[PDB]
Amino acid sequence: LPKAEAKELSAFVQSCVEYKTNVCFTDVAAYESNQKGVLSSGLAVLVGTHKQLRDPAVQRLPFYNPAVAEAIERVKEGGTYGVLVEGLANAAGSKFVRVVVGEVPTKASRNNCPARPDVVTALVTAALDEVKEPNTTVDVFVLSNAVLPIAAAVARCGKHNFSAKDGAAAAAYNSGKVSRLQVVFPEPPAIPPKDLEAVATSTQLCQRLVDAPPNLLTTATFTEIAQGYAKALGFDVDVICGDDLCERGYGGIYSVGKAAFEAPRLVTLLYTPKGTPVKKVSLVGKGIVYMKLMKHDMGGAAAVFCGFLTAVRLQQPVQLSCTLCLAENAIGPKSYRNDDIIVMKSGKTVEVINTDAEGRIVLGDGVFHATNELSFTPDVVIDMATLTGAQGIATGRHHAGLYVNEEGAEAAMLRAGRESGETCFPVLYCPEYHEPEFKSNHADMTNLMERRDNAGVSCAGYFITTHLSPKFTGAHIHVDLAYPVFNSNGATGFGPALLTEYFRKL
Amino acid sequence: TLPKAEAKELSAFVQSCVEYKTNVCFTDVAAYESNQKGVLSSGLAVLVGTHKQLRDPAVQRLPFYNPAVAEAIERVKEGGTYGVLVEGLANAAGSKFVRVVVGEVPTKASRNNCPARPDVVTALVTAALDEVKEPNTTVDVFVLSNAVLPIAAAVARCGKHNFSAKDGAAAAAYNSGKVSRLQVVFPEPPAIPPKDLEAVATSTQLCQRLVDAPPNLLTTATFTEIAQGYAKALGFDVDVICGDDLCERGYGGIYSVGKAAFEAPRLVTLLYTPKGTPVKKVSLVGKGIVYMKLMKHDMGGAAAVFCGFLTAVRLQQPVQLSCTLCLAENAIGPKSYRNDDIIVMKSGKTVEVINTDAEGRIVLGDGVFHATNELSFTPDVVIDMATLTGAQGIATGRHHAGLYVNEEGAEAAMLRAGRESGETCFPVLYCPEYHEPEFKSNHADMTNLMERRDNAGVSCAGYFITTHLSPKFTGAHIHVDLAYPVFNSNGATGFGPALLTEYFRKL
Amino acid sequence: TLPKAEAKELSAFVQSCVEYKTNVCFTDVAAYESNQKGVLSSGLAVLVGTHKQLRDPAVQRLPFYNPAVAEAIERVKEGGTYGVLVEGLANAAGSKFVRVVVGEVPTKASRNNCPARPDVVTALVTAALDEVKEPNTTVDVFVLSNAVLPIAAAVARCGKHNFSAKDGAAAAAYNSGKVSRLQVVFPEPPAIPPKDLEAVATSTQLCQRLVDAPPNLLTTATFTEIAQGYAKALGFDVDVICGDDLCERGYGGIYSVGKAAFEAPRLVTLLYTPKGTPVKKVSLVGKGIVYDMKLMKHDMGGAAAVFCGFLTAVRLQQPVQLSCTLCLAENAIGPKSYRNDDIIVMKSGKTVEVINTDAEGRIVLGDGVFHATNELSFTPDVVIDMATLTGAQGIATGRHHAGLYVNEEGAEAAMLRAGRESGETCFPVLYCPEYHEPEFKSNHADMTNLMERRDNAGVSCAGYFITTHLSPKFTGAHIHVDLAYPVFNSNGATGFGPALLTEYFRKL
Amino acid sequence: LPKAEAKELSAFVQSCVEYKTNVCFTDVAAYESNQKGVLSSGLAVLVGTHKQLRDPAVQRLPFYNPAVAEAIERVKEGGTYGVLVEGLANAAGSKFVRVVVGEVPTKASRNNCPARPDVVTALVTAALDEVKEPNTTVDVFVLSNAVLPIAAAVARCGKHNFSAKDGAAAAAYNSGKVSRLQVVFPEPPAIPPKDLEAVATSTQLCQRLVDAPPNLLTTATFTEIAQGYAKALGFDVDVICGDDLCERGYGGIYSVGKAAFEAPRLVTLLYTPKGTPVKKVSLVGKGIVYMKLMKHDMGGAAAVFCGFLTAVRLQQPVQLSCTLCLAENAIGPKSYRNDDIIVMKSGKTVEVINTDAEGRIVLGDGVFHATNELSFTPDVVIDMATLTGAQGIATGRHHAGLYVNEEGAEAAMLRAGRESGETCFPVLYCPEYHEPEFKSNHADMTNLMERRDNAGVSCAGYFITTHLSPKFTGAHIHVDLAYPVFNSNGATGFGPALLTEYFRKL
Repeated sequence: LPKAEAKELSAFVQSCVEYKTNVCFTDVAAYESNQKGVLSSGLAVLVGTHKQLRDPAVQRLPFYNPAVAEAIERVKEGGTYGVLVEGLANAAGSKFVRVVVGEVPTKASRNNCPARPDVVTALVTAALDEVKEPNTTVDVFVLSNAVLPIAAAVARCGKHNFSAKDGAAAAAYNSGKVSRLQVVFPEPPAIPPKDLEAVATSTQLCQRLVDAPPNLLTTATFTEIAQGYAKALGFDVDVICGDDLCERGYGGIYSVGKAAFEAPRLVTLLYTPKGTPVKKVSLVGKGIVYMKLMKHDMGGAAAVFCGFLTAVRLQQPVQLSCTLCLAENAIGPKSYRNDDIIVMKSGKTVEVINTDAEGRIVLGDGVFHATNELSFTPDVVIDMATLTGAQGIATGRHHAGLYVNEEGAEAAMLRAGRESGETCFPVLYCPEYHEPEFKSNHADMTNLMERRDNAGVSCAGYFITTHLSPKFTGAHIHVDLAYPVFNSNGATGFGPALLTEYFRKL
Repeated sequence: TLPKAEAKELSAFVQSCVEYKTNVCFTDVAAYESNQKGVLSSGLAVLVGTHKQLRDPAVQRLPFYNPAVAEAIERVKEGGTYGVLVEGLANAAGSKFVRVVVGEVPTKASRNNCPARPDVVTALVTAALDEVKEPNTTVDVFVLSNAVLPIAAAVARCGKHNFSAKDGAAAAAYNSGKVSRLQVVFPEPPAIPPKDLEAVATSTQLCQRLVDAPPNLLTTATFTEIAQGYAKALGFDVDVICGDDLCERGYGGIYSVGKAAFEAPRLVTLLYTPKGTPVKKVSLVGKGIVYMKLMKHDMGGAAAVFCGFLTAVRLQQPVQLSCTLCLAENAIGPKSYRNDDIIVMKSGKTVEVINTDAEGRIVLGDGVFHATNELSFTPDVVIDMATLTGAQGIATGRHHAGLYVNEEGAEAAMLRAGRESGETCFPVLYCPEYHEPEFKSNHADMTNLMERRDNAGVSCAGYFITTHLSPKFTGAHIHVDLAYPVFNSNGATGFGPALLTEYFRKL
Repeated sequence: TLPKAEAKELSAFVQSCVEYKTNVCFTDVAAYESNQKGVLSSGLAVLVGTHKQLRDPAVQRLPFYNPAVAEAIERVKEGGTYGVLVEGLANAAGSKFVRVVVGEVPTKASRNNCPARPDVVTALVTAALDEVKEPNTTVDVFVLSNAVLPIAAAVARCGKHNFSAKDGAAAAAYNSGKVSRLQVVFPEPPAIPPKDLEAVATSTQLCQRLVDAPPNLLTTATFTEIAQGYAKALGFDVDVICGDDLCERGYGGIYSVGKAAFEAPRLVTLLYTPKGTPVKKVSLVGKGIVYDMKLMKHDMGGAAAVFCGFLTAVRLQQPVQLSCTLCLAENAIGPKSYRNDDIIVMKSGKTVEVINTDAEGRIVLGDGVFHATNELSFTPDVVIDMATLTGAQGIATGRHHAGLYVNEEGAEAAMLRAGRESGETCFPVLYCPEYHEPEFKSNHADMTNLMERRDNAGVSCAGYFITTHLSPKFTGAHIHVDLAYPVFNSNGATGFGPALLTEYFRKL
Repeated sequence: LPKAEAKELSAFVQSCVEYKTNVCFTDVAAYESNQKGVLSSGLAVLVGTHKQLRDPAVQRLPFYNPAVAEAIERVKEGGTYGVLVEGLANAAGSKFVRVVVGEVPTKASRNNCPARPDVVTALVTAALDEVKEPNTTVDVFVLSNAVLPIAAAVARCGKHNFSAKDGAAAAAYNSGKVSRLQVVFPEPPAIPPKDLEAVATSTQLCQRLVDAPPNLLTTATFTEIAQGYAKALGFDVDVICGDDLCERGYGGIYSVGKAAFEAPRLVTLLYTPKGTPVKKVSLVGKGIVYMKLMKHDMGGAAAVFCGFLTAVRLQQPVQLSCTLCLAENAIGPKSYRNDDIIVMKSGKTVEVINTDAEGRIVLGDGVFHATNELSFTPDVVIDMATLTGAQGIATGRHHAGLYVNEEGAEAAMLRAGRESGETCFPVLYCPEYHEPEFKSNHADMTNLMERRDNAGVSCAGYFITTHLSPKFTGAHIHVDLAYPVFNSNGATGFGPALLTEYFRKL
């Protein structure tokens, strides 16, 4: 409401709408041709496996010398090792060039991405810590040709584009500490550079949205951001807002977000490709403003949003909806209480046993909307949410939990996680055992399982499935990504690339 | 050591376990018409099947059928029971009336469940038996499913338990006098012979008995004596590494955990070699600790492997087997293992004891090293079973044991066995590269407890155990966390043995 | 629009505070013999001193002395009281008996304590006053110590509190009718004049009133009105930055904390410039939060302390140039409220990641100290911030000693000296910024508002947080006073703080 | 009791009794003279302040070259920066020498050591993480002349001498991962090298004792260790053991340790210097075997023990006793309970309100013993213990809390902390306010304060003072070092060097 808050929020919106990646992509031969051996700056990174680093091709790289060779002997698996090279030609004027070597492990379980982009990210992040002038371009030579996972890994790495440090609040929270990164693959990448940029951009935008505090990213600013992208890329945007949610029967999302300063919203984005589509897919994302899980609770909405943008920018031949379930879970006079009975959009009634379990209610309305109210009926519904603490206990910090009603779709999403690096793992799909945990005396169901130690991740997924439209007969993929959205440095931008890869193999 | 009255009681308990015979027998409709000539075994009869099965024309031809039973079939609810009286129906007891209880089994079954839904079968029969006046009757249980293994275990599990301390049963070696003899009547002669199904049911019930038993009756000593009793009776080998020998021979894990207790810790290994050439060499390792209300059923894993072993011997399955019971009493005392102890495990690796609550995995570490390094053979497959983590319930729930497995193939096979047997399982994340860092220790090779509890808890405990496998072992390792599936609100379920029996069948 | 009845009540409460006059006066034995000619003020008299002081020949010469009083002196316990009746002793109330209560003060006093032990003095007089008959009486309190400032504050603190809502006092603007007038009688004419000691005692008791008062009476609005009332009455300046102006003018800390409340947050700055050339330029900053374990009851302690210390300075015309900035905000649960994970742009320009909304006090103070050190007509030589800030304070320095986090040995020593002299004792906590700073690492903001590890000098770290928001224009001594526990005891507020400041100002 | 446990314990005892430091000390000129410019190995460390690193003297060091200069520019404050130097002469046969530069801050509060040995330790630790082979000697060039604090700082740093990793349990838990470190000061050190070695040795032994788990360091093995040092250095040792404690009236330590497998012990060591002593000092140390504080609970006993050893080895002119209060706090049939009333050795009775507060009881007997039962009466009593969680809340992780009955002794111990780097800070000394917290209905006192938020560190100190002998009229210094004894790598060996420096300035 105050003039100063509004100026700040508009500026934040614009920063998101206009966000451009700091990463570019090329290959060794094209690099020799365009830069003619002259390093982009006083810092260069070389990243690969023990074996890859020893390949004869490496000796032919423009920064190679006997010190770099020694760096390769001395570096530890999963570690870095830096050397100075005197009088190596570079576009900055630097008497020395720093070359940081990083060794990626080859060890990778059957549930992991063989290229180990998790370590790639860590290695580059460590290398960039030795940067003191930030307005430079750092050449990152990677010896893997797994272009999609490497792109997302590098996009994720280092200092984040969202920052409030050292006066950055006056610059719309755009960090001035980020380095431009030029990724140099060995071979011309199987996915074109402009496309990889789009992927990286989405990873970073997703990261931005999740890193952003709730006083900047609100249900209102998120909506404005979506609208900005809709006008810029020419897709459709529908907004069902505040008291319209109540009037139109969306009792779940309405009751959850009803007491807040900013009104709850169901924001649906529509993309129809030029051709005949390979699949019709609906994305549903949870975005709550309220355990330091709460910091990253936009993860799901941000993920589906950014996955959607990538699909539009790459013109993927998938017909897509993206429904953002946006609500501010506020303590107030008009707020939903324990013991409220809600009439969901699906027509089913929900006894609110516990107000802490709001996410699934909001998602219930979301998935019903996606499966019942759009101009098409999807073949696949993917819901993504930072939903349960149980997720971490079950599948851990690197693997999102999958609750899926069909072996085939589950396998495909697992495959995509392994290819993209945004790994997943299944949780028990057994509705006959989940259902009884929601018995209610007076409503069709409760919102919270009676016993917390009876497949917690699965049960939350089950709840959501009860609100799918009868008109939907396809594959439903529930993605609990409570933990994979973040690490000790903040948001990871997990989700979008998983989706992009999933879409590619339809 | 012990008072004369305690020792008499413990011997009698040992004998009750060693001599335990199942209350269940198995036949089929045609054999039943032949042997009983339409006369019911008693004043109660149970009919159990799916909505469709119950409506099959064969059902009308059953000896207890009448228009009231037909009405029962119309009125019964899915997953429920409905009982009717039939006047003057011939029966070997009594009995002016016969009670016929109809139970409807659902057909709904997810891809991770057993299609026959033996979970409901158990519940239905349990409910029906609640209307029994007199015990020491035989109740005919007519089942319409031909899934004989899962039904056998399901009926074995059901109803009143053979272990009891109620109404003076303590003076009868804790053998319940409230159990009914049950005669299961399949539609067709069973694909697995009756004597074999009895063996399976017996193991389910013995396992149940061992887990139901309180820790003042089932001790590291009485469990060992029970194993020895079975060894003498069925002719298999038994090795016992006991107390201070554990320390001298380098088993620092199990030694330090159980060292302060009244009864000494023990590593009890059983050996079975079949007559022929074996299809596989398998080693079973089971955790058996005496210490929220998970602790009541903390013998679940040791009991499971023990009873699975017994079934293999009784059925003469063509598998070469070891069964190592890791038995220790986790006691508070003067000589006890503390927080911050560093233990030298049998594997040679050192373990920093961050938390004494996480003892189960240490004990198992010694167990799996023993099995993979110290026996007359090297196993192709190691299966460890334990009631290990609360996380298991959160992850896979109350009906599915969590599987941490190092090989897709073995995992798929054990899942298949769970689905066939009814003792269902589900996988947890196998990703050692991410589990390992959770056990970083300043001074030892590893800690015994993960730094962060919310990073795949079931998996990490499994990982810990794998670090103690012998380098000689290059096969499939299956870790089974069955903390919750071993029990329900009625006590022990006897989960585990039948899973193993079915897994062994399809090797 | 509050209801008509609430507004009447609140105006009356404001007036009670603005017009508050102490119940204590001060004289000496010789001036007493001269004015009262041996006639006791009333049917109760108190005699308070050390084991040795009580036995001094001067004592026998006091007008209430008799052999029963002597026997009281023998029988009384250290730290205890012992009362005797004296029949027919002359007194102005026309009472058949006079009650004489003797109290023995210990001489034991550690190097970190006030040697006069005013803590016990307070307790002794409190006990004595429990035997009071009539409520309109003056009770002569004969003290055998000449430590006038600490004794003045000790007596001001003692007994029944001027704030009361018992027995219909709500209809009398919460002015207790159970308080006795107290006449303190020193052995020698006091080194500080009586009219000055009255001003001290008044500030102690006003501070006590402000802290005792519940949050439905003392609000950000009524506290501001009270300050304004004192400004019109004593002729000092008052600046008020209020509500949405706080946001517009960049005070993001105090604005975000108090933003969802019924009553708007306020930064209230008072200005006093003495007639002469000042010995020091000092800025006081005080935290005053209303929440919307039982530390919360007394959470105005810091704002009240600095406010009352300021008033004493104006009334005594101390030669110090003073600002007093009250950081007033209601921490309310609501639709428009600041959340966990918010990033705030402080007035200092530094950004703060709100890890925990419970740690609001330091944020509000951050804006306060920046305002004081950057936005005023002068730049202070010394900044003193006072707050009921951490539970850690009690664990570290205890119930009687406020924790000092100070950037300069000299200023610390002086404030300690003032505590020991005034009786409002302090003790230092670790000053080590190089070790405090890493506890506030934030991924996205300049700092968090809460230390990563609670067991790494908790009182110090909160102090450190506050220092990060000092203006670069400031190069002087900063004294952070964590008084979470010394502001109260089992009877309510203690009025701790003002007298400490007054004594600190005296020795500049 | 088993043969294998006893073999292991004897070997552990021996490892402690015979422990020799891995650190040696010299200076630049003596180094040029002995090594003639040839580095000790393939790794060299240079550590100093921003200003010190830029001094002209630095360019004259044998490893200097333009890459090292560039390292000096690029390094961050509190950080390290490593470069390879090709073909620099070194005694190992190494084609390259790694030179790691570390920048020490000059920022230091009035309560800190100006040389910032805390950062020195961290810098050297980081540098040694790049060591290829162990059993090399690493030259550590320091630009500070604060020899005592640098000595302890380097002693503390890197991989610890106690280890159970990778088969070290079969080598009496002597790590094989440690490097020999040669510290090279600019000027010949004001304290001789052999003396600095004794200091470093004590720091590391103390570290060893505290790192050691309770199944290795027991009341019995610690006693055997003390006895081993007594035979070797020729000082006296008195042991009051088990049921003798009860018979001789030590009811505190007896009742605490009475139920354990190993008997409680009061172990007193006696050292009398050749001359007339400058002071008579009694050390008392708490050593309990029993939430992540419990790991390092020998800290106090280990500290006084090792401080004592340094005094004997340096022949400091101080008459010393060192009383180790050793007890195993066990759950058992014969154990001390809540609500027990104990008759302390001092004659005062203690109501055991809470068994968790055992440390102070044990110390009460210790200080009475020291002040009443020895051949001399001390002028100063110093008790050291890992006593309260409150300590961390009050004075933090780097500063031990001092509860002292005399301004002069307090100031001197603070001065020693600042000089030695083993920093301290005072807690409130106010007995008139501590005493009432211990009111007991039936005993002279309770063992635990009624209110936990009334100067917790101070109150525990007060309790201990009540058991001082009336014969004693000197300075009492209580040192609560619950937190400074450890960091994320284990024990710090905090305490001994503080004492040594304190003794130097008497």
